[PDB]
Amino acid sequence: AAMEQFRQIGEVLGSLNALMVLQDDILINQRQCCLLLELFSLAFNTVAEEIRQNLKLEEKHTKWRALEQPLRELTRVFKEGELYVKHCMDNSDWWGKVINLHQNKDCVEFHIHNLFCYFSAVVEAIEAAGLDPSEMERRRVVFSRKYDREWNDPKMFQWRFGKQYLLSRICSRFEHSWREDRWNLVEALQEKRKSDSKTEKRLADLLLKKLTFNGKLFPSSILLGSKDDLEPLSSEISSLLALCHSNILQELMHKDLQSYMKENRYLFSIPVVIDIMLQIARGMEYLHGNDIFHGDLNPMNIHLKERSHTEGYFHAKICGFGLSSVPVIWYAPEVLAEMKLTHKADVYSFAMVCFELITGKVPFEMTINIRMGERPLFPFPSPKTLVSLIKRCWHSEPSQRPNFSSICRILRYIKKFLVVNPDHTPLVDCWDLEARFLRKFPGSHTASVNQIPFQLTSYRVLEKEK
Amino acid sequence: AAMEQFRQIGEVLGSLNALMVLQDDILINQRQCCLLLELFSLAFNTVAEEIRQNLKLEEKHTKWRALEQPLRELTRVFKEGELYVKHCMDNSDWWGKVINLHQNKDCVEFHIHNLFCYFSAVVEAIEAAGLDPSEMERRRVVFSRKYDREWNDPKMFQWRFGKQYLLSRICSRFEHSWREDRWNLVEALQEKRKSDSKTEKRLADLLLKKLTFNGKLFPSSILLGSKDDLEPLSSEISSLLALCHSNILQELMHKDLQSYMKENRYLFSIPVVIDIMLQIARGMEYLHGNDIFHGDLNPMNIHLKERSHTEGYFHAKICGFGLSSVPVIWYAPEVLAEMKLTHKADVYSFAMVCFELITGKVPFEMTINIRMGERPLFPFPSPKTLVSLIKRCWHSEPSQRPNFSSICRILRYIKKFLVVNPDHTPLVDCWDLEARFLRKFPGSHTASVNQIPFQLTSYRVLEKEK
Amino acid sequence: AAMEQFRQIGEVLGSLNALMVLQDDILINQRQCCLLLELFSLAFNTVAEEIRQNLKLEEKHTKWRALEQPLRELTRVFKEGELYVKHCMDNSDWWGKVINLHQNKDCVEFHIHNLFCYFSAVVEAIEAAGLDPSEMERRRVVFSRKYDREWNDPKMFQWRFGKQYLLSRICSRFEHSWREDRWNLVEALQEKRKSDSKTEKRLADLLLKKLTFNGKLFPSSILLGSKDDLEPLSSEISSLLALCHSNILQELMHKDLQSYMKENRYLFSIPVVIDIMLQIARGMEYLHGNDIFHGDLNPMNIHLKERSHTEGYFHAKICGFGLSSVPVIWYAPEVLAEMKLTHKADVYSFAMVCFELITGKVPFEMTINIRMGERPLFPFPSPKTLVSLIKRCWHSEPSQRPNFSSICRILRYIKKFLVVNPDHTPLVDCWDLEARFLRKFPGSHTASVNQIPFQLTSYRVLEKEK
Amino acid sequence: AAMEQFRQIGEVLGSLNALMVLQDDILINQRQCCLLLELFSLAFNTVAEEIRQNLKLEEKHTKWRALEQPLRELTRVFKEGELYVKHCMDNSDWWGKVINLHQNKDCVEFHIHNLFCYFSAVVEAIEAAGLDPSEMERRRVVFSRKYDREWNDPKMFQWRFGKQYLLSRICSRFEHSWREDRWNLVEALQEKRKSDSKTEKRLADLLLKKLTFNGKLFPSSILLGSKDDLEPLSSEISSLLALCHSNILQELMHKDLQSYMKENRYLFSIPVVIDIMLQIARGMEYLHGNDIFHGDLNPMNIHLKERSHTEGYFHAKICGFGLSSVPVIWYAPEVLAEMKLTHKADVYSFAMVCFELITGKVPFEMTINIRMGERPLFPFPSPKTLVSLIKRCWHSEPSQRPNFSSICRILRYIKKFLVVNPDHTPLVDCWDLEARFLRKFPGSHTASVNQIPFQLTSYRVLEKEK
Repeated sequence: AAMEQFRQIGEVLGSLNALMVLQDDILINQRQCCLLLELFSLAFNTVAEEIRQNLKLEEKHTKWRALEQPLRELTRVFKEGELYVKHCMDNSDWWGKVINLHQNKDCVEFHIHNLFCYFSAVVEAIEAAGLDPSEMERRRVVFSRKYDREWNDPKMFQWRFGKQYLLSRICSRFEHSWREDRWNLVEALQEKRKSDSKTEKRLADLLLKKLTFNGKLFPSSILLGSKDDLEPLSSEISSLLALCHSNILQELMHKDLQSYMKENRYLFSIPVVIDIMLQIARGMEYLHGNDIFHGDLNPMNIHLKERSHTEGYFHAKICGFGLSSVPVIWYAPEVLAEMKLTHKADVYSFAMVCFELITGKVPFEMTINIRMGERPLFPFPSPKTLVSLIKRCWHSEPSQRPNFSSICRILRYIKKFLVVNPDHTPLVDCWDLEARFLRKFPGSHTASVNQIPFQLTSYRVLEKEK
Repeated sequence: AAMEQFRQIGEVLGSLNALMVLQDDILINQRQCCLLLELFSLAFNTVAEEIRQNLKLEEKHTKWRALEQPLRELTRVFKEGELYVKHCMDNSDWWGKVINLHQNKDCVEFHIHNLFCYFSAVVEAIEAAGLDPSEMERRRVVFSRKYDREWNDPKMFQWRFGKQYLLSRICSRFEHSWREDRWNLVEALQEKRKSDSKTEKRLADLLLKKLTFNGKLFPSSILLGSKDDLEPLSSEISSLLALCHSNILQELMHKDLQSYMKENRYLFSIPVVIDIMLQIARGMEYLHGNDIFHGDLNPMNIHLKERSHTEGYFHAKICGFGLSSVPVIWYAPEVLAEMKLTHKADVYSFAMVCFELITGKVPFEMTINIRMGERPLFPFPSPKTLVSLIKRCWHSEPSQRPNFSSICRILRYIKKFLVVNPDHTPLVDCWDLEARFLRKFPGSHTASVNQIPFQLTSYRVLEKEK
Repeated sequence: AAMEQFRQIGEVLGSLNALMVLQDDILINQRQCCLLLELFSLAFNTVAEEIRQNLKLEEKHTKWRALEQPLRELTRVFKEGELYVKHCMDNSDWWGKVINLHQNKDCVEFHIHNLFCYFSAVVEAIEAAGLDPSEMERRRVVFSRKYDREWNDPKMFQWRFGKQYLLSRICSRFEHSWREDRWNLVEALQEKRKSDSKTEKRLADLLLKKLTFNGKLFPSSILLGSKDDLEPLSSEISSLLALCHSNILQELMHKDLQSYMKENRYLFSIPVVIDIMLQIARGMEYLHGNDIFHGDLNPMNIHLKERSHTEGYFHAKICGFGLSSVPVIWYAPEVLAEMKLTHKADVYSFAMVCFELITGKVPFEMTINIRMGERPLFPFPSPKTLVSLIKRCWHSEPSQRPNFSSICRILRYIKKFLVVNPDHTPLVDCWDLEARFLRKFPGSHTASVNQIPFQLTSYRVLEKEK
Repeated sequence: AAMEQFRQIGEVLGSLNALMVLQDDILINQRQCCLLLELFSLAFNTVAEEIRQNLKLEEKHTKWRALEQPLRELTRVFKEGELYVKHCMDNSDWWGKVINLHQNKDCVEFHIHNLFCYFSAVVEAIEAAGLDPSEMERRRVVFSRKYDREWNDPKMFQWRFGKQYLLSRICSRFEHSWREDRWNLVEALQEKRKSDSKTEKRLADLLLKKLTFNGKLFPSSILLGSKDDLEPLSSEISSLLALCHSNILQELMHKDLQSYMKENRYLFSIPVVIDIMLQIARGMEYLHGNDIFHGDLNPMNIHLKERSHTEGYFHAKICGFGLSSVPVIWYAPEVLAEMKLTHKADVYSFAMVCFELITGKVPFEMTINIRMGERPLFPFPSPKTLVSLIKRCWHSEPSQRPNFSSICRILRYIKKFLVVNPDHTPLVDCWDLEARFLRKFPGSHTASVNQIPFQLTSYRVLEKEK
């Protein structure tokens, strides 16, 4: 039930607030998770406010039916966030907790990332207008002018709708949180190491130095080894230690993708297939945030996991990109020419990975044909939206295949469209719309979460213009 | 789990707040239920604050175990309150909703009554002290002085602990709420009747007049009669219309007690038996709040119900007290002398009713013996606390049996003691303690909910003195 | 200084809040003045917010210069409100305080009335745009579309700008405040009269009955008479007791107008002249709110006063309208025909009164000429805006002269225009603009303060269309 | 007037809040001054709350007279704080503003230091009890038990009164503020230097490095010299750069003391004399916070200033302590033995300085006599409290003269006593009381502002025991 789903948001947010009110016991977050609490409270309050202002609270079972899917996805993301706060509140091996936790976590930004990617289902809250016969027209034209061509700009948007889509002037707050946690952590570490009163202190010093290169000093971590790096060269390749993102195994992957594939008979919905694609992308171009190139990408290198209380949703990272010291059908066509670590080239692998996910079948029932450009074809059952995006990347020229920034946002747009329509036409081929946003407005090596409300809207605006 | 129970409070309160944020659609409350939301938020916030201040958030599974039962009862009462808010938010027969709802409801005060009767399980939050060895003594003596003999006074208490036990200077707020609802209601009724545009309006006028005697004008209520008052005399007996309390069927009783008895083999725990007793008392002396005397009380006149999401708890009212126009073993011994509507006499019936509830067996396997004073005796299995209270009332002299005020509060004290100790000695015979509070401090025709924090504490103070 | 004026708002509001935090001692308001505190805090917070959002806090002395006059008038009204709260907080003759105070006060609504009439100098806060050269155009066109022809509607406005111009859904809150004060008052009166323990109680009963006709029972008010009603007939003429407004002497007028005139050599600025006119109008048509007609209006019947900390501003009421039991140059031309208590006729007197105020000279250096329609002419020094309004009313036909509703709002529009422009062309003759608002939208026996934001805006919108 | 003084607090706090609501324009504070706003709002709210709870708002002119002096001093400190926020909000030479401002400012902690030193005039708010005759005794004994001997402990106090004397668990908040300002500053500096687009950037790099030793690189600061360090040795003596306190000229002293003396005929009240003493002490032992010893102290080295809107109050620093590369009557008696940079020795100079301040006359109308121990004697007019403290320090043994920690707090106790009693016996010689606090509880190289509520109370407790 629609309104009932809202009460679920209330329940989850109350749970979060109850857990958080006993705050000062945390020694890692309480400056990250506090941001989560504030953002979630703001989101709930603003969706409640806009409901109260633009709906009428009598037709609880007749003319709210459109609200179901978006609010359900919202309870999912809220639940996901609360569970992260829980795992950060656990009392389990404080030292191992420090290690596993944020030196390089950013799970808070990942969660708010999903929150943003789905909050733009405020477009639902706008379906209340669709009592008074003349009024309906007023609301329609109001929203129409809210979607006018002259409204496409970071400044103009961020000023005319900042408070409707959660953007304050606390856009820069996220980074301050990412910082004060660090200093509380090092203060606690110094307190521990100098107020020690075996070998725990030694780690602290090694650990404290990292937050102050490549320490990697001692086997002091005796490393009691369960089931399952050769020379002191390429030391500078240890920067890896400064590539933090919740889509990159900085610690351990539960299982990989190719493993999860061969016994997969469909387990991936268009609504987890698209997601499984995005967590890669959202995480991919952060590599280019330091210009590092994965080079070889394969389902043997994408470590998925389980999303807890979700309908099969998984959080995936990417492993093996680092470590450049030591079948080819997963290589790029241009990297067939060895007879190739272009930023552009990696898309062929990304596309190739998605090729499996959609179909669930590995490419081919030949290498020379790949250079020519002939490519395997997906089945009739596969949907129109997914197929168009992969094929465009599929083209042989390396420049004509789109970068990750040019491919992440368009995926998340598909997400918003799906969440808006539980049933099943897609608007248009997605690629054409992106070019517009890419075409003029563009001119961005890395993108942060603040841009999501704008990017999501621009397509809504751009799409109307056609 | 203790802390887990708290998260349940968070969930319930979030549910309530989500339902309430869509407020203005209500046409009966939104000045009563708003009081509920404010009080519940204050209760949650203050228990959270005192937890954060007097506990330490690491021993989540070791030294909080004492918190379980009180917080569980708290989630019960919170749940009960949310469900009332729901029933008031329902969209079902707005006119019948107006009738059934508050002209004489007071369900808000009944709910806050239970909330007060159980919040004094803040004494649990004081068990955190029972890390630092010297500190434990400090907290013990602090609480000891919090329980000093020189602290027994409405003013001194209400000033030195008002904010710890929820009492503001919004003690008088409750009545203002009970009022503004009325005026919003009559304003909506006038709007409806004068903006009518069959016979709905006629009711309004009759209904509006009541809130402006005995209208009872017409059979305009055609009264489509399901399964199942003789002359125009004793018109003044219609005051009944001004006796409002959520423990008195002002509209219909689902089932009575004697009905629920004969097939009852125990269904009543000491923790619902005591409660079933109290809802009577809490509701009994409100009759004396207008000096009306029930006279004849029998399980054939106590209409119990179901408490929804509770462990068999029921909300009961009293029916047949009014209507004075038209076996004796349920009569008082002094009203054996007919060969008798004393306020004192009714206790014999109340006691007699409780006599069944404890034992579950009707008195006797004789009337002359009752005048003499011989009385039936309860079995060995029955607990010590319940037996002492009934027997004292049982005594033949009508003056030596205690009034309802003198018997309600002592029952609720047993409630607090039980909630504090899930296992199973009782402190002392309860009657001795009441006499002390009754003995000097007393000097009270009616009592309101504000007095509950004080009354509950006084026994804790009085009991220590012994 | 512009920003400095804002700090003055801060100072005044802090003063108000400090006085109000010691609230419960008040026995008349604390439900009226509390509304004042809430409204003023909201006004300050929202002007601060919109400043922070649409200005840049560096050009504190260069590009804020336009903000001076509106914010200065704002500190005036805030100061006026605080002083009212003071007079209500005074400890002076609690009984006389009750009498003089709200049985029929409405000073709270009068204050918020001025607050609304001047807050629409938010148009100033919009002058910040007038750093980035392209941006200025964006803000200009944004505001332009904020002033589009398709935006003229109570619903559409009250929904699309309610929070920018203070209108909540607490528009109806004002009346609830006007009510709960009454009931706190009667509760205190009952407490006093029944807990009396000479003749003070007798008044209470007489006073309590009025709030429960024409009591006017006894000379119990011995009436110790200072310097300075004949028979028991026309009893029904005592309704006067139900005509409450802060522009009508319900208790005593310090001085009248004609008195203040002959020695007045200009004391009335266009900015107090217009105001002196409005307080009449705002107060005039409330008479028609019960259809009562003043009939004869003269500067010998307008009791002005002093506005405390203001630049000569005065609060005026109207006396002698009631009492219908027992030179003509102040009579209407049609009431020359006696050889006449039309609602329309009174305008001639109102206009005639304004005729003095502008010029400061009584009409004429003749009665037959007045019937013909010849009228005295104001001097060249008098401004264009004031002259156009009086002359239109001046016309002989009684129907073609505008009603008070049709003349109050247009005056207050002149107020907003003046406050917006300290220097000195007027936009257009004011009368033409009103006809538009009057022409279709109209279809209003009485108007309340909630309509002011809309009415003020409509002219801004209507004026652009021309 | 007492209550009127409160309204002044309201005015000042409103001024502060109005200035602060336009926050993000600040590029130095907005993490320091924000702490000021929060603390001041908390202080105002809590004094208002305790007034409302323990006073009665009718005797506004009779039984509040005791509140005058403490609340007046409070408006002073609030005003002082607002003016600091102003100077930090000024738009004057952003670069010079950065230099002069907090690299080593701590003015926020200095202001809150005065706020704490005077808030313990909450003891006034306790004078309301001194209507009901029996009640007065209740309040007296309540406060008595609030001052029981068993209550002397950091934990017990900080837990049983933390919220009454402003101490949260935001005691550690102060340091976080002192930090985030730094990082916002370096972020803005990096933004400026890398987005430069003459020689301003060079400074930034030098400046940025300091916040990352002794740079002191270039005369790039051309140093346009007004009216009015020899070799590259003792480089390590540049630590001075890490000795930050608002009582130590880190930049320029307006005037010194000896200058201000010879024409001073009294200008120093016991209420600015004591203060002038304290700002030294509060600032003195921070030198021992890095063990540095001033060695030679003279009115030729104490640079006083003007306290703006205060009654002659001045903020003084200490200059010349650093720079150890290159009449004796101001030297310590033991440093007469040269025929001496003890931490103990400096007191003789401090005492000697105070000796002037009290009397206003330099010591003597002889050196050999000083070794013997004969000392100049102050006049009969000088008060008893000041004389006892200086004389004890005056004793010849260097160990028997008290350290700064042992002498700062006792001075501030005199402050509280004076503020509590505008008229004029002192309680006892102050020195005896300190020994008690010093005697057991002590066991503190440096003390921070958090300790002030406790230290101030302990004397109140200790003094009662006698």
